[PDB]
Amino acid sequence: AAPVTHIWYFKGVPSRLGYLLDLAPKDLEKIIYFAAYVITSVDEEMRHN
Amino acid sequence: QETTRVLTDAAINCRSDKLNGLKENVIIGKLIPAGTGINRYRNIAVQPT
Amino acid sequence: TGPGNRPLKSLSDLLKGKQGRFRQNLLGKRVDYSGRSVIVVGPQLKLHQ
Amino acid sequence: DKIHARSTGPYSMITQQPLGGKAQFGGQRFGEMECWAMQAYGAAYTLQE
Amino acid sequence: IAEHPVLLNRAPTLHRLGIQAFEPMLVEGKAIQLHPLVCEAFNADFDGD
Amino acid sequence: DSEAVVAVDAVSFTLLQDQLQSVLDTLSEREAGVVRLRFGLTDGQPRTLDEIGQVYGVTRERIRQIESKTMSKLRHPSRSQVLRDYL
DNA sequence: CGAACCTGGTCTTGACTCCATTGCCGGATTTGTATTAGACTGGCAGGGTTGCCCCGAAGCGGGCG
DNA sequence: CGCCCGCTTCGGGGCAACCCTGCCAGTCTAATACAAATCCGGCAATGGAGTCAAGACCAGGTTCG
Ligand SMILES: [Mg+2]
Repeated sequence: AAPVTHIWYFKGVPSRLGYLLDLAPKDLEKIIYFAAYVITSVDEEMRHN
Repeated sequence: QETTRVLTDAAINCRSDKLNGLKENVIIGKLIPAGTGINRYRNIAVQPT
Repeated sequence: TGPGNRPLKSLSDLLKGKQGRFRQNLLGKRVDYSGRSVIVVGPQLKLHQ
Repeated sequence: DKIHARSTGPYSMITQQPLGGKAQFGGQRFGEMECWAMQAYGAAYTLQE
Repeated sequence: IAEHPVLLNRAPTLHRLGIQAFEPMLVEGKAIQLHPLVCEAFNADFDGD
Repeated sequence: DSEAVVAVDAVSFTLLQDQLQSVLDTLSEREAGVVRLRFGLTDGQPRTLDEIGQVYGVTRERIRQIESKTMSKLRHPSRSQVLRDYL
């Protein structure tokens, strides 16, 4: 009822999700266990106006 | 060795096994390609002169 | 953990280690038409016997 | 206590291998080093059996 | 039994000559009578192997 | 695994099928046909006497006579000697 | 030479019997759900104790722009 | 004037002979009330399956004038 990350592509060394998104593994474990948010997208035009 | 780590990056690269080694044919139950399993010997026809 | 503080054997633990499927059941298998006994020396036998 | 032989006896549950030990019938463990010896002879057919 | 060889293995199979086939012949008692010259090949003494 | 194949019962059952087919082939065509259709050897579903008489054009009672005769015939030791040992 | 005889299969009629097989039908049991009104408001918890090796990651000292 | 490239320290995972030979791990508000599900135990709709007993008959070796 809600998606899930595979543990093989997160916790193994080196973290393949971590390389694919260029996130540190500390950041990755902080995201995918709901410890910290992540800004998935942003605007530019409304941002500057 | 490292049955986890060897497996996952093979799965990332979609790396296709070719079944031409020696430990492969032992696993899948085919004849090994060494000794009496190569095609120089395995296709011998025998006829009685 | 399980009851009695036993770690539960997950999916990766069926392949990891000596207890994994690879080295315990894929490569080496128990064979029928087998047998076993303690040996004694046979100094009247011939070399092919 | 030590002699043992089995032509066809019980079989294991998950994988369908023969069992092990004199208490059951069981067959001798045809492990990895036996497999390397059979490959080193070049006997492919016997290893396939 | 006559003219139907059997494979003899002494565990562990350190090298290629750890498995050797022999034509059997029936012998009373309950011990595998073994030729005295292949004991170096198996590296087998008779202290209960 | 007690649920697995005993692997001598399979070859025993195949040899029993062969011996039973030989013993049924000692009979005639109507007799072996009536026996096979009575016990369901051909399909696993044993049809009953009215269907057997329908495929044989006769009464179910004639089929009962034939089945009684064949069960009398099979109970002879001349056919029973190579089948008693299969139980 | 011809006439009956008794009896095998081969088959038919019709009556009798007996048991599956639903179909209710009423009751028993059993599986799931709801509901308790004084007040209660952040856990117990040992495996860790190797050796060696490879490697990824942090962190700081070092010169540096 | 402030600012980051190599040791350097630390975490951190993988692996370290092969046969036998075994054989089964736990506890704290406790209940009602009910509705539906479902089992199940027993007569009655059969209806079809099986069964006995008599009989119709050909004709085929077998018995007789
Ligand atoms: Mg010794």
